[PDB]
Amino acid sequence: SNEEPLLRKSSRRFVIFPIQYPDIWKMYKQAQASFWTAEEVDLSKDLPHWNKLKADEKYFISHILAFFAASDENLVERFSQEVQVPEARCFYGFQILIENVHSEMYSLLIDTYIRDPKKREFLFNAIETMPYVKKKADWALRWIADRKSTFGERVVAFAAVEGVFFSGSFAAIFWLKKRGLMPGLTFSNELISRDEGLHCDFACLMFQYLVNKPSEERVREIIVDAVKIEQEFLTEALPVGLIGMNCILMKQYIEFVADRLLVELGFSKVFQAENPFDF
Amino acid sequence: NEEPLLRKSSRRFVIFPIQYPDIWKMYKQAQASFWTAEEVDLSKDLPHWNKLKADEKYFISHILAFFAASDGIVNENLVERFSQEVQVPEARCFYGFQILIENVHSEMYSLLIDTYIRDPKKREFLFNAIMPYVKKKADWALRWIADRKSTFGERVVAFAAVEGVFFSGSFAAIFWLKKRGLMPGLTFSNELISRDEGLHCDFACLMFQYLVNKPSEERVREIIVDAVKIEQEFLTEALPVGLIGMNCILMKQYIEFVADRLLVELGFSKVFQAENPFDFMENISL
Ligand SMILES: [Fe+3]
Ligand SMILES: [Fe+3]
Ligand SMILES: [Fe+3]
Repeated sequence: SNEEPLLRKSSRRFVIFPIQYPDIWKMYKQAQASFWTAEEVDLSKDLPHWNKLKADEKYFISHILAFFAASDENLVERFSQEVQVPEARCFYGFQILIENVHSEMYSLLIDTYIRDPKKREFLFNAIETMPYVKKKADWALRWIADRKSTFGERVVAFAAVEGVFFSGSFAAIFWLKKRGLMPGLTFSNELISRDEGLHCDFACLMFQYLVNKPSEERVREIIVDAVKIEQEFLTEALPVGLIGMNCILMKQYIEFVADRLLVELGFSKVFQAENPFDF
Repeated sequence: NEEPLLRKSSRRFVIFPIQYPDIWKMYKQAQASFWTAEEVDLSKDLPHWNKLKADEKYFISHILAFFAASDGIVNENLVERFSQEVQVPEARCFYGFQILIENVHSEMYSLLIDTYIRDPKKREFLFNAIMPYVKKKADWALRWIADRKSTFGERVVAFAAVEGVFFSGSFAAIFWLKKRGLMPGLTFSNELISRDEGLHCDFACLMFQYLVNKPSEERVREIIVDAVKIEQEFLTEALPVGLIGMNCILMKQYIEFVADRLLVELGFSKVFQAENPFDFMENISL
């Protein structure tokens, strides 16, 4: 415990400055710089684009949005608490605010593309009833809540949640951007994916200051495991084919993105998946 | 736990249309007052600081040391309790923005110490007072907050007390420096910070409203006055505001005037009946 700089009770500087971890602080300031609120996203032109979508297209989009809306207390409680380094706590405090902005944003999008209130709950009944939500909740137990959960495991899990889970949905929404549809959804999507990446990178940097890093095998387990989940969700459950994407290519993007994390965490690739997408 | 503020019945998937336009308004209001430390120019202060007297510098530096050591702990109370315990989405959003703001506050108090306190006369000797104020505070905050015996209702009040009152004295002390026209940076950031704490006090009072089981006005009163008592001991004994040319009797009054204003806000009766002694306390940005 005390053997860890990030957890060491002696890292809670007197107040703060002057900064001791310039790298961690730079990320905080970055976050601070990319601050934004839902209101900033213009949803004015969207409805005409929405109505130009085919029935199967509207089913896929309205569903992923709801899944986004479903996902959202790892950041709030554990890491903004266990880590003692002030620079890091400033970053987590900001990640909390932003996560809430993501939620307002998704609610806002659903609320305008789906006017009928009864349709909204017909939509969420299906959602909180599906596999991706449970298979993910269960995954969080085996790696975040369990007692044998070392701090290094949770840092890895954390980086997977931000970088591995939902990576496919961002890609799918990006895919629609190439077809030039729904400006407001696409704009908020890059804003949110940028934030997620920034969060994925932070978790990495946190991993990097670790004395007690878990085994590469243990890592590979959390990473690919979650890859499995993300993969079946977009291949089998909410087939990306529904919007004209290639079910197999998606399976490969997710794998590329996962290798990228592993290599970002210092380890070596395990899928050897090239990036299927050009965007 | 028949509390609508703590029941999971707190929304599911889609937060609109808003159920509590009440809290939501404050969240938007909070978002609208977003600011960062780098927006406060401290480049005219140092020369100002130098022209100050031994006691004024002693008073100012210590007040900042106390702000410093506190604002950053006032987050382990939000993060680990109010941001989680509460289920109403609207409130969760507000507490999230408060957490951020509180951090900007610590940055500012550090930037200020770091700019006025030349060398490590600060980390060494300045900060060995962490003084009965800091102590009686912990006790106060750990008997009405950190303890299990304490309900959620009491905590909200102990919350509004740490925000509305616990440092109301120092904000006042700095507005005094403004009256005197000293330390532009320090005084402007105090305007900004005090406006935030103000919003944060109001919020707790709004939460209290939604509570269904409010402790007894005899309990809501035991917390606030045990606060006033600590605050007053601090600014009239430990660091007499006389150091910057202020009237102690009057500062003891102002503190009381505020504590009352907090009581009325939580829908109760005054216990001092104290008038506001400082005419300069009618300002801009508040
Ligand atoms: Fe995130
Ligand atoms: Fe503060
Ligand atoms: Fe505050």
